[PDB]
Amino acid sequence: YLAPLRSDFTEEITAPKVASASNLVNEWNN
Amino acid sequence: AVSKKEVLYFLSSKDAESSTAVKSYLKSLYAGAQVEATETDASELIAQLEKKYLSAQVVEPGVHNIALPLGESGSAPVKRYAAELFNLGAQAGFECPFIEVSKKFGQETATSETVKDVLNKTKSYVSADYNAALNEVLSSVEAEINGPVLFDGKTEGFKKFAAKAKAVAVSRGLPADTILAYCAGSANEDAADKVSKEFFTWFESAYTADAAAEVKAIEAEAASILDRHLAKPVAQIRKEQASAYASLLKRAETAKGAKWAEKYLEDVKAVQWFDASVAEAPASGPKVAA
Amino acid sequence: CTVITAEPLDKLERVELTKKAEKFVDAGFKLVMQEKIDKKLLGGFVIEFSDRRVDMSTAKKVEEFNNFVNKLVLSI
Amino acid sequence: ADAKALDELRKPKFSSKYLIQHVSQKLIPAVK
Amino acid sequence: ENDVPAILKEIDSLVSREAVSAKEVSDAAVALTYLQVKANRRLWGKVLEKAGAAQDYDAASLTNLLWAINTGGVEHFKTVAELAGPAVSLLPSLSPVQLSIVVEALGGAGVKNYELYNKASAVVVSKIGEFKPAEIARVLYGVAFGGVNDVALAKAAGKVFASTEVDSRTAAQALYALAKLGRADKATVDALLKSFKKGTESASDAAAASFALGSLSFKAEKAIVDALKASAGDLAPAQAVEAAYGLALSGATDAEAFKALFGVVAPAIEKAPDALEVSSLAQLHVASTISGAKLPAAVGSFVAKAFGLAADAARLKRSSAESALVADVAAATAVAFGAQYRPEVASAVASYVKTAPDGSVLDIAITKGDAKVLVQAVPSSLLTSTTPAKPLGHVAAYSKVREAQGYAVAVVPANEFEALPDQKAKAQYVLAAIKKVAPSF
Amino acid sequence: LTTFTFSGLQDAPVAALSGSIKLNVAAKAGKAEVTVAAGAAKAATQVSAAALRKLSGSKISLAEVARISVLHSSIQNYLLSLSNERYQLLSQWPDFTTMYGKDFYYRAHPEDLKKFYDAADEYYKLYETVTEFDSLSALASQVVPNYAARRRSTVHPAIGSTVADGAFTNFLLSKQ
Repeated sequence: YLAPLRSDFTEEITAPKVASASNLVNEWNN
Repeated sequence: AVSKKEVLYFLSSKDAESSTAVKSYLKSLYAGAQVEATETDASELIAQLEKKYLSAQVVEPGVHNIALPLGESGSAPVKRYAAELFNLGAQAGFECPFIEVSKKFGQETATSETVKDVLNKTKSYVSADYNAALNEVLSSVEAEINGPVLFDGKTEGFKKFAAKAKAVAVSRGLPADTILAYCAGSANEDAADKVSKEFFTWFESAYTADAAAEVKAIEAEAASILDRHLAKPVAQIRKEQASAYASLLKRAETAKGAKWAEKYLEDVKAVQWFDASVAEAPASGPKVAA
Repeated sequence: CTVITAEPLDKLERVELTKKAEKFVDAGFKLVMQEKIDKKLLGGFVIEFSDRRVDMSTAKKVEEFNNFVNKLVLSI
Repeated sequence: ADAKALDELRKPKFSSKYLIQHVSQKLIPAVK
Repeated sequence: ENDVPAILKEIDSLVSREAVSAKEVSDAAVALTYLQVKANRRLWGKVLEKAGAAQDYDAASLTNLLWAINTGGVEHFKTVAELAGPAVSLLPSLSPVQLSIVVEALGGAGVKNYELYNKASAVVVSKIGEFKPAEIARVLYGVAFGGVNDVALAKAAGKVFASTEVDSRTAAQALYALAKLGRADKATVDALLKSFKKGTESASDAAAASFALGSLSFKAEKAIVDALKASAGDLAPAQAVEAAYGLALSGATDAEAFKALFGVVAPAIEKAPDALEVSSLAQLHVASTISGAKLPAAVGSFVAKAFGLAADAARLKRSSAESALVADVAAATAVAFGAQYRPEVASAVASYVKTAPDGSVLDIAITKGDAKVLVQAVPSSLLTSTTPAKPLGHVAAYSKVREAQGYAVAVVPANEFEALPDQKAKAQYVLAAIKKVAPSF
Repeated sequence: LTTFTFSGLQDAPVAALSGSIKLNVAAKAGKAEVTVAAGAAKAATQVSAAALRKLSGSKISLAEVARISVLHSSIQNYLLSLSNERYQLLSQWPDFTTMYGKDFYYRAHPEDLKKFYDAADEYYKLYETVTEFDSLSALASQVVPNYAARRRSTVHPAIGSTVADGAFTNFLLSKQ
């Protein structure tokens, strides 16, 4: 449950990179 | 042990471990203790460095107390989330995000005289889809003039560049006239309020689309993480998570004497207490002293 | 010599600047302190002797500041 | 023991705050 | 046949099931505020959990719930700011009494929702005659504390407070809304001040009236102070602090009123020193210094140290169009004291930043031997939003507590600092402002 | 909440809406005789006009007790609501245990029977891994540091593309 502590800052202001939909619903329906 | 500049940031903070340190400090000042002299030195580079590394100490307990509106339908929890981020930024010392990114723009390109180096030095702080749509307009004005169009305001080339850039800005979807008439000010309070209400309507939609985009990124990451996790058999999952938990324990267990190491291990003891306290009576929640 | 600054020089600023630049000559030599203007410097001065240079400007100061910060934070 | 406190239980647990405190304590005197 | 804990147990078992809808949530919360159950936190937490979970909402249940959240004194910003979905989606269905209740109870929690406040203000100013003065006072309170600087609703409220007559509580509410809005309009505050004549039925009305007059810097009223002095045991210490701060900002000479105001606060600080905010302890030190009424031994020095802490915290978290103003005013002060070139100006600016005796840092503090002066910049946040644009009461508060430290505060406000052409004219104004306080500099 | 609220016995709810809890008041001149019934327990007391005003004097300030954090618990709640959407389509899996008999063994092709037993073992793998619910609290910490370092901005935590683009129009289109 515990996570790696990071100490870094984000200087740029970017769009948050919406990742792709995985195929798990299609694969389990198959 | 607060260091008299850390405690000055936690006075308006509202989270737990900062306010408890302030309460211990104020009970120290109740028992006849002197307050340290606030240091009037350390010229503006160290001042903004201490501000940058001290507002992070108010933001980082504050982000982990703000629940994401994941999987929610409606713009009301997205507005709750963006409003809690606004109150967190105001507690940590930041101003309005519009004012703060305008200050970052004025701090970035204060010594640039062409529009092209304004677009090349404010590159990170704007989106690529907007920087390209400004770079093509700048290239078209460069084709019209064949001279570097200067960023003055009295130069006419900047005026005929801005007359296209306003159309670029409204075609992106944001009303540049409402923003400019807000941030320039108006004559009477009625025609100032008439544009203040419309700028706050745009600004509300702006930060709401920002928080909604962040939540859609976290939702896509959670779906990808789960769909990569549900493809594994259970023994692989259990050995991977025991390996990750043990390695990240020992990464804090080797380093000893620091504050984050003992805080990490005190947090693991508090998590194990939470599991025990929910084990003792599970239909009533954890035991809180009341 | 050649001095390049951010602003037109002031008549106490100039006396302090020619007072500082006489340290860098390694003799009892004179110096025709020249003046130039560059707004890319955020203040300060760059004394160019055509074989020596000091950069007590604010631009290299904040560059060295950011570099020492970014070098220190990756080692802590 | 059991029934700790509320203000001790309002702490966000594995937030950083102390890597930030460690860097701000080992950077600010050394940059000064 | 009349028991509180058994019906608390049944209301606890009501909201602890799985599928409680909106109406049982609302009536559970309403029954909890009518039974005054601040001592039980977890049952209130169950009620707010199921208040966040319930997805249907009619107008009456959302209104009853937000009324219960408001008069119950319970804040949880997540479930209250998430209740605004039913507030924007059920906005045409609301009766104006229920509209007043939802806008007030969402304004009190600091809910930042501009679509809700714009659509409530458009409804009020488009049909104003369908609203009682209490209703426009509550909607003004809600839009004032919701981060909207809505001045059209302030004018439409000032019209109805000009024509009609209000109660004591209604006027105190609208005064508190105009005091956070920063209005100081005599044609509205003077129209609401004639309601505090037949007596204030509760002390909190007089406390918010005194605070609104202090933070708008009008006057004392000679009847709000006495209605507040006959009832200064009812208030929580963070309420009596703000009452005494608004009274000392308004020039009050009643020694017995300040004695009754401090008689709840100072034993509360002596029981728990930390229970009040540091901004509130600063308000208490301001009220103790301007009025001159006494506190116990471990309270007056303690809140002096806390005022030093709060002035420092107001220095660190500046608006950075205020730090530019402090740089500008310190440059003009170093020019006016004699410096015609940049290095003298810069060294004198860096040497005007002497520190105060309580521990704080003063920006522009000059000491010519035995005479001290102070120059303080008043940027835009401490200026009134109307056309005179006089400084607010916190300016005079900081001035009157610095003046009792051995200083002479010369106010330099940015409405009268920005309209000048150059640093010589700004030096002239800062020099005329220092000479107007103490001409020995 | 604020420090001065103004609610109580004035445009107040005077009657219940649910049949599960029955409240009723007596709206008199100043005071109020309430009567509230929630099942077999009854309460009928009296609140004064200055008794609801002092209710908002001490603040409740409801704050959450979480296992790790409210952020981590919200992410984990979303991961569980995704595991439920997978589990609802593992619930519609056709019952293969009805075809385990030897009157389907010896009737079917050998390769199709091997395929069928592989499909049943695949269902057991999918079902045993979609109900490993205690792994969600470790998956939710793989979303926490990237998000929390996104909010550790040098500009503002609530910053994004749209606000910075609007202020870039305001910066650019004003002079210099």
